[PDB]
Amino acid sequence: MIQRTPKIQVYSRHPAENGKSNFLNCYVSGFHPSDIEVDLLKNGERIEKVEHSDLSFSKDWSFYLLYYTEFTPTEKDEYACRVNHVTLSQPKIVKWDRDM
Amino acid sequence: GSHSMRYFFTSVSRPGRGEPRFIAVGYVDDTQFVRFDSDAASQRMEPRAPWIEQEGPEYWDGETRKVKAHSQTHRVDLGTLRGYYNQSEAGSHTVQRMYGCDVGSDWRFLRGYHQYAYDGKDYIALKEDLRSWTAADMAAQTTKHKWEAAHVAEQLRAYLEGTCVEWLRRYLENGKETLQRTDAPKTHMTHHAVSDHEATLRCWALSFYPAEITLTWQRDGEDQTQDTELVETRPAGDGTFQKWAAVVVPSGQEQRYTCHVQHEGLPKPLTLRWE
Amino acid sequence: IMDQVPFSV
Repeated sequence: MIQRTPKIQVYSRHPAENGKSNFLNCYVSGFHPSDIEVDLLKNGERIEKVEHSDLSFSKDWSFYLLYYTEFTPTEKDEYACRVNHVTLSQPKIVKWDRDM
Repeated sequence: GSHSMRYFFTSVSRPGRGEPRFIAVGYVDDTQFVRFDSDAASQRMEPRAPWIEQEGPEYWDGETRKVKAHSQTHRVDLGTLRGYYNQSEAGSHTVQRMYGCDVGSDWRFLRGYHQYAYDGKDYIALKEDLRSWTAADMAAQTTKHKWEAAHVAEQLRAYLEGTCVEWLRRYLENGKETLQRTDAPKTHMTHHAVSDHEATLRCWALSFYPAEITLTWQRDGEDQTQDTELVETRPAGDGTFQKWAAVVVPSGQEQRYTCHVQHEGLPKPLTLRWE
Repeated sequence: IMDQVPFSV
């Protein structure tokens, strides 16, 4: 059966500024099948109020989802997205890097 | 100035955990405006854009009935496909369907489409003339025979040429301010050393709509396509999109490298430079 | 608006 690995991107809606409310996004795209586990992490712990978009797919049939939460960036707090999928032999963690 | 309306439908079997999961979404261009999810509490087709909210209760009741009817057909299909491919009961399978229409900048019909996939690959699709089918394998030829005997393409053509583009028109006008806008990308490049002899140059485009955009790196004017990392265009969450492309370059050679951005909201394509 | 009920495969 076809399987396609999620391309995972973690990023803020607006340019991050310590002390200013923003949104943290985990966008996962290009995957198949549609069963996927995605979590936003703060200092390694799962964030609980996380919303996500309705399942949709691209021209090539692969699926995409956006996970997101309101957050306020600080110098100390670290953010990440943890994803599990049949193509990933272990859960994969991508860290938010605000300086790209 | 060109537009599209498209509906996307996904159904996934979960044998021994009940009925197949069913999700339907509709988009005008890159803006979602409706959804249905089989597992949600409401059991209703629901609005996902402010401009669709003005539709009356006949709209909502009708689309709810139609989408639940699509759900049932996919539930049947999952059964039928297992038979066509002699597959077992204890594996999850996926059916996907998408259809819709495109119109030009003058809002006249360009193209129609209606296609189906099983387990992530093409199964059957209406051809460009909307009168015939492309079947991807032998099982899909069986569907083709059944759909030709049932004159399915003719009913579909009537929708894609008439109804589809009538409603797309209506939506484009009700949703004028958000659907007929163009937000040009706000662009810049970043520079970061990865060691004392190389640097990452990254070309950024932010806050743009629609999502279509090209970003490319040149070195002394020649494309660096095989050396470029280009990410998937991603939603900001607020209705606009973001994209970046990066190259890793020897330090000292930055001024040979330019980033080029093409987008429909730019008066001219931009060239960004390191000098 | 969506099309009417799709024909089974």
